[PDB]
Amino acid sequence: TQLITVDEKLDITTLTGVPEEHIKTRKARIFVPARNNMQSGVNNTKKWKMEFDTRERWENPLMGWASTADPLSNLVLTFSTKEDAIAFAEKNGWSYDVEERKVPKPKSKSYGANFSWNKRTRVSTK
Amino acid sequence: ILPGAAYTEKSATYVNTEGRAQQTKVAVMPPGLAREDWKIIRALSEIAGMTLPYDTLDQVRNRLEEVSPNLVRYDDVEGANYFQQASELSKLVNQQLLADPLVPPQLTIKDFYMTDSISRASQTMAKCVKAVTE
Amino acid sequence: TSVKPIFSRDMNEAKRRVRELYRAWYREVPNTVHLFQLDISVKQGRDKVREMFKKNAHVTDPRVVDLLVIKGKMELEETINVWKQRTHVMRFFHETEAPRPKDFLSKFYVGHDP
Amino acid sequence: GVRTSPTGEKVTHTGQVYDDEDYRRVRFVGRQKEVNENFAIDLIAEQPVSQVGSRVISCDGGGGALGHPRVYINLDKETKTGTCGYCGLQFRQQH
Amino acid sequence: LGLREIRIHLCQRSPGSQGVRDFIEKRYVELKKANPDLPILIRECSDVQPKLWARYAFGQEKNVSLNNFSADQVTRALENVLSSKA
Amino acid sequence: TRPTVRPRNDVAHKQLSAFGEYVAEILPKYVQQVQVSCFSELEICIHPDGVIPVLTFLRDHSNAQFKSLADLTAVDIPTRQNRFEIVYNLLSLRFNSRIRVKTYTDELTPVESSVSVYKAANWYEREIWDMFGVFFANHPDLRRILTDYGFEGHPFRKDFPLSGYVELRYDDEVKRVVAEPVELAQEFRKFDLNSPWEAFPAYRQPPE
Amino acid sequence: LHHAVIPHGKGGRSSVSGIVATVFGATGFLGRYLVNHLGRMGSQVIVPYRCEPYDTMHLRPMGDLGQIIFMDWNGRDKDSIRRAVEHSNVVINLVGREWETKNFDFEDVFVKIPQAIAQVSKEAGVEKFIHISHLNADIKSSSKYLRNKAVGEKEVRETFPEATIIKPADIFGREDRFLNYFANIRSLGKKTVKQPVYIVDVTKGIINAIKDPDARGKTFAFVGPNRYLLFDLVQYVFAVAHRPWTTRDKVERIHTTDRTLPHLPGLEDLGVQATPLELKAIEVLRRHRTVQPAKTV
Ligand SMILES: NC(=O)C1=CN([C@@H]2O[C@H](COP(=O)(O)OP(=O)(O)OC[C@H]3O[C@@H](n4cnc5c(N)ncnc54)[C@H](OP(=O)(O)O)[C@@H]3O)[C@@H](O)[C@H]2O)C=CC1
Ligand SMILES: [Zn+2]
Repeated sequence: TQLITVDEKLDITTLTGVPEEHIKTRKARIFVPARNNMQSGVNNTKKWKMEFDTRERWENPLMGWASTADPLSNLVLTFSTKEDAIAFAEKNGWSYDVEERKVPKPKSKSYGANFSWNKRTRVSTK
Repeated sequence: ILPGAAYTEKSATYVNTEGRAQQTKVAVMPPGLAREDWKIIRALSEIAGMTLPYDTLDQVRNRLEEVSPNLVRYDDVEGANYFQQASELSKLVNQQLLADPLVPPQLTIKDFYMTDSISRASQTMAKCVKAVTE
Repeated sequence: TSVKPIFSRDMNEAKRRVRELYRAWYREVPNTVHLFQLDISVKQGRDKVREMFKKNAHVTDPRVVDLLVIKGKMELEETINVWKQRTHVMRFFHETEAPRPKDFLSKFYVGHDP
Repeated sequence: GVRTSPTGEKVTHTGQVYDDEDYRRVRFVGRQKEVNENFAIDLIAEQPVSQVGSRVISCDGGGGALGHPRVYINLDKETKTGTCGYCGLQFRQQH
Repeated sequence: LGLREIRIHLCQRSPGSQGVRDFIEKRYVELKKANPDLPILIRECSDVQPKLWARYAFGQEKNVSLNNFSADQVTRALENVLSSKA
Repeated sequence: TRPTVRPRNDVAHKQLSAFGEYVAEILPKYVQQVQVSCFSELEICIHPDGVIPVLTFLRDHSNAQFKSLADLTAVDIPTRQNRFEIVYNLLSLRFNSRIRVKTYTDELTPVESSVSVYKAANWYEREIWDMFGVFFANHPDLRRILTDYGFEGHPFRKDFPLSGYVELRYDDEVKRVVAEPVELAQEFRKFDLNSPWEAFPAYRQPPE
Repeated sequence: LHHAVIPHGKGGRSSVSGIVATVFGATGFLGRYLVNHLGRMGSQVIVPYRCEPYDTMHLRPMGDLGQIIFMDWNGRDKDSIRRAVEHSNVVINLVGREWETKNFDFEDVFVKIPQAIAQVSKEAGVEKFIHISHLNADIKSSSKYLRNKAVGEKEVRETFPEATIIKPADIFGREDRFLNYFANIRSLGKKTVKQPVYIVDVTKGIINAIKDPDARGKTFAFVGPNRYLLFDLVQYVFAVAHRPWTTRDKVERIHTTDRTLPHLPGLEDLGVQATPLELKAIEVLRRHRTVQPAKTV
């Protein structure tokens, strides 16, 4: 046979070594990151990311540096699809929420529409 | 005075003018001893001996779903029907229109920059007002 | 849903392996208290073993408990063969760590963590 | 151009000084608060404005490749000088 | 001690909410004319099962499932809520 | 494209393509993909049930003789359901060549240990146990090799944080080095560096 | 409350506890464990030291960077005391000698220096002041230690009216002079009754007295859970340690029974479970090895 049938939910939380505080009190956010509106390039909007809720950052009394106590504060994960991210968060016991991908809707462009005979879409200058 | 969290300092449900529920995320934490707002009200309920049946943000949102379930379906506009029944109920008591003309409280760009407590504390908005009033 | 097993074909072989690992740890606790010259009792060390076994007591997957028994055997080999120092044995007893706030009100008083 | 707080503490060129009720002054007890007493904002004001006969001037900070990247400053405003964004030197068209 | 508000959750399109929809199109108005100072919050949503929430005095809330009712059954459940006030 | 561009080696590309076809047709039971990179490196991507038969082939076959195990490697790729990618870099001193043998596993499926083929693997896959949590069946002494003795967690998994979950300090009350939850006096500053523009159009993936 | 002294973090080494503590006598047995338990919260700890700076080295790993500030002080110099306490929100006194010296007798160590510290801490605006007397302090005591410590307790109470005064009975620990005295004496058996208290219990009580606003002006008595006769306590010390420097004032104090003060609050009123001797005496006396427990009264 050499194959067993495990009909249970996949759960590796006892094997990851993550302490309980950072399994059951964390909210994973699964999202495609928004395009930086300083720029027109879209190559950062191609993958799904997983991040966590930001915890407390405070001021170091000596230097004024940003002291943290959150180990997961920099943990950003990359996924090809939404279902891979959902499956990875369910496998690790993370409570998650998913934002759907926002695509830009197809616009209707026409250079001649800048010079219409009777429509408001004339450009006053060019 | 109970120091609370601002919109950048809490994961928090806000519903816009079209009924779409949306949630902020925590960007930074509230300064000093300030706390998240329902945490303050829930701790006040526990001090008063009338402890409200939620402990976490998800349980507050379960209560929020119990009062109206649209408040937890994010980026969704639930359509509201029944204009006819509201219009029939509006025909009951005939209130009289005043003779005052419809004047909005914001006529110029001067009135735009300071409306809430964050904008009134804003030095940039103060410079915008001083720049448009000169 | 047909997966390759590690050691156990089902959960009963898995419980057999959990049980033998618990027997080996239970026998090992007095020797661990003695030769690491710990400040705990043998009963307190066996309580910590029972606590660590009950911590994983909700798992229903045979492969996950096979890996838990494998990692427990590894920790046991690191304890019998004196590879751990006293500090690695005493890390199960979070003694210098101050107790965390457990209820809502004290977590409200100390900060922002839910 | 250093001044002093009423606590007796030197204000840095940023403007940093601890409050009187701030406990973090205790790190300077028996020791010193190291400030630099050559304020760059006070030294770049001491430079003379260069009167040039052109409309666009170039600044590299001097020294050629030992200065900053070479930028071009327009001098069309006769109200105000044209200041280099790197070194802080300022220029005026002589007409 | 007494009823304070009523909350009626329903769907716009689900057939299990249809009788509840049949309640609001016909019988809500003379309900609201009968109870002018009682807030009867109608909340439509996308995929919910129908539900009647009855908040009473001092935070007490009773909970009636209006799933697959006719409009007569919604009328009877709501008038039982109005007549109970417990 | 002479001075600054790397010169392409077409002879090695053709020879490694021919040998990749050779291995793919001698062993069709386990070979899934065969690829040759543009810088002439052959990869045999196999099924994990053929770890021993493929590696025994390349070690012992008279046209392969990959007698040396250069390196054994895992890669965590969390978007795959078989997230761990086990990499066998092999060296044939007879034919002066290198091959790469790649397979996969998830957290719970064991990979067969290759200590019977290459004894060099005895520590390498042992490290793959310590760094990734990949269990290796029938390893002689499988245990941790790099982490501390009480270390929970498999660090080179990409869901493991950079600083860990614990940090040590000496405590003079208990007269002992103790482990506490990690608090950084300065947080590691995550830099989002990736440009929003496409860099390599030859690697463009087809959209959804 | 100032913004830099608002507590932050999760209570660890890099956190901010909001406690700025000037701990006089921090280089001793109690100061060791008090600075260890303060600096593990992220507290600013001013350590004024009299001794060689080498003898303060063990206090340096006890906190994050800049969290322990070492400065010189003299007991007969009020200017150094003001230099040490003027930024602190709590001042703890631990200055003590078991024996009198040529330059410092029991009145200088227990009356003059605590009154100087409490007077300067009052006139610097320090919120909290914790003083450490002894449980057996009395004006009519036979030993000069307990007489001068009762006088100094009275003067601390009258010059800092909101001082938390704490009475430990006989503190045992790894660096004590209670179990290490009996284990190295190898003076006799009398009718003396004692309840010794463990040092970590004392330290947790002091930090809970810092954190509790109800502990201002109180007089606590830190005692152990089990009272012992002196004879079977000494026999238990010799039985655990596997055995078959002093003065007459120390002899008068070992032969002085630990009084029972039920009207004073104790470790239970600060949330401290007093650890018995039977758990910690093996940890203390493991050093002295080259057991049926003692009978409680
Ligand atoms: N079992 C116990 O130890 C008990 C102790 N107490 C009290 O608790 C306090 C601390 O006890 P403990 O740790 O054992 O005492 P220690 O003798 O171990 O240390 C006392 C500290 O006081 C300092 N000190 C002593 N005399 C002077 C002085 N003249 N000027 C300046 N500093 C001085 C010492 O500094 P340096 O290192 O420079 O000498 C030392 O750091 C004392 O007040 C003691 O009376 C009360 C009950 C029981
Ligand atoms: Zn310049």
